[PDB]
Amino acid sequence: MNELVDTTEMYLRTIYDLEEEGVTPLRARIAERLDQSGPTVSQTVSRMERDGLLRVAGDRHLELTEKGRALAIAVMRKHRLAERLLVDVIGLPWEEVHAEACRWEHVMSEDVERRLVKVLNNPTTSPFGNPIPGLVELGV
Ligand SMILES: [Zn+2]
Ligand SMILES: [Zn+2]
Repeated sequence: MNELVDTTEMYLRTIYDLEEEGVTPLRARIAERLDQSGPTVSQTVSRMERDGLLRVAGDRHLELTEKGRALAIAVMRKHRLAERLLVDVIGLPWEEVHAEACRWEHVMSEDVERRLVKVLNNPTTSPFGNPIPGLVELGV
């Protein structure tokens, strides 16, 4: 746990970020970013390779497989959906929201999200400008 309440989803997510930052998904990054040691991140990656979420191409840079980009895009939609909820509705301070949504993202349901895509006034960008991926594939 530890706010990284779901490693599998965190790894996948962090790559969505590295790609969104316009940077290279180097294991050095995911290890530092998540406070995991290299020997374990590769342990996790190989594991996630054996699960069909990622693929280690020539670049050696971990790549999101259709399943990985799938379980990555949704967690980012949940993440961002909660960010709106916390700011717009709950009113948590704008700077505390991220670390909050960073957790709730692993526990929010598609059923809840839809209610949010509805109840919430603007499900286009999360508070920090970021786009809300998956909307179409959510069912809204
Ligand atoms: Zn955030
Ligand atoms: Zn998280």
